[PDB]
Amino acid sequence: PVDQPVHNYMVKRIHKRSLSAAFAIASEALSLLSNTYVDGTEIDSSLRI
Amino acid sequence: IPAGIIPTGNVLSTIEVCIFF
Amino acid sequence: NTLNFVRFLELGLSVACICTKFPELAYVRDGVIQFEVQQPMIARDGPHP
Repeated sequence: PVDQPVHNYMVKRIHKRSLSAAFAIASEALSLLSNTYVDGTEIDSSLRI
Repeated sequence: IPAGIIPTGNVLSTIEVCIFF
Repeated sequence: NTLNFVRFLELGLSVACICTKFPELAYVRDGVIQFEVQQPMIARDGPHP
């Protein structure tokens, strides 16, 4: 019987699954982010070490 | 923070601890 | 006879250990030794608890 030069095109649906990645600690930031080029003159050696 | 020209491989230096006087 | 004598290095013995020498002694009993990191973690979860 009948048989044709046939074709196949295409219409759609697709998925996804919400994020981040980890660690979490305390208040260093400001806790000594108050300085930055005057105060703290002498001896925080091992501090920045 | 200053941590940005910063390791791109096997970071190869030393390791700290403390001889208690 | 002489108790059997050819030397320190003739088969296979030195990795029970590794080393560091320790000559100057006279100060410790149960002191320290360290490292400063920990063991792999978190980017498979949900938005996990």
